[PDB]
Amino acid sequence: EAMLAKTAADNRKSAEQVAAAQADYEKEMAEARAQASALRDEARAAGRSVVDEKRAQASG
Amino acid sequence: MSIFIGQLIGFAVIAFIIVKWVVPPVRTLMRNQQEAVRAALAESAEAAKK
Repeated sequence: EAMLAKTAADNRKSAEQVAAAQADYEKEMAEARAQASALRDEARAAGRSVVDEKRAQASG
Repeated sequence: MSIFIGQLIGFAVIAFIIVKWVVPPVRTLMRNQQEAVRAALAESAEAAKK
């Protein structure tokens, strides 16, 4: 009886856990992508600040 | 002796009835239970593999 119940639980848990592993992969991908986008955004913002600063200094 | 022959013939008839009409269904039930438990074991094994 324990074997049969454990096997039913095994099938259920294996299916849901495969799905969970795939979802976790996608979550890690999304987190890494967001980190990359944030790095690029802040880098370009810093560049814009530098260009504005140096243009203002040249004008002065 | 005569009654011994009579009861031996009666027992032969009883055994014939049992083998003809009782042994088949009981054997079928035993094979059904054995196959069911064997399939349960195999399905547990494949669940563990999965």
